[PDB]
Amino acid sequence: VFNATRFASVYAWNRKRISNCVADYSVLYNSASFSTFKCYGVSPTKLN
Amino acid sequence: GAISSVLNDILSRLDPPEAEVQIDRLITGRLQSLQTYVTQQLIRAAEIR
Amino acid sequence: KNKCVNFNFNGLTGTGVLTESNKKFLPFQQFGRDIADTTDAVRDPQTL
Amino acid sequence: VTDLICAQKFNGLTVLPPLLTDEMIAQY
Repeated sequence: VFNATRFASVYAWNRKRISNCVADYSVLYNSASFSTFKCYGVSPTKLN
Repeated sequence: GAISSVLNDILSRLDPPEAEVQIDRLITGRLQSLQTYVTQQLIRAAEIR
Repeated sequence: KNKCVNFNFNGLTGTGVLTESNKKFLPFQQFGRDIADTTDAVRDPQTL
Repeated sequence: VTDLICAQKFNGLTVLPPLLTDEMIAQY
């Protein structure tokens, strides 16, 4: 979803399902790997 | 006008400065509901008296 | 159960006395409501 | 002339009993 080899185009964009699995979004803010991260519908600290 | 009527959901969802805004909307409306109730009971108390 | 506790089911947290319910909810229903439209009953997600 | 009462008290709506009960009213 994030580290895939090639993403789709913005003109023809694809959708992927995430369900019935554990997701720890704390890495997206603590790890200095991705450029920018900002949540709007929920606080970034209460994702888990 | 708040995002939700449950106060526990606001604090556990919104940021600290954003949660105070959503909770303040409830305090404004819920208070006016009491001000309307106490006004009717006070007048109704005078009518029954 | 049978004690005033701070519960948290599906992220919905609150204060109340948990106890086994005599209500028969359909297979899809999760939460119930009282006259005041506030949470009256709950469904434990792990062990239904 | 005519739980519900418990749901109101849980919401902070306290229904206090009258001081002069119906039995006290009947004897007056």
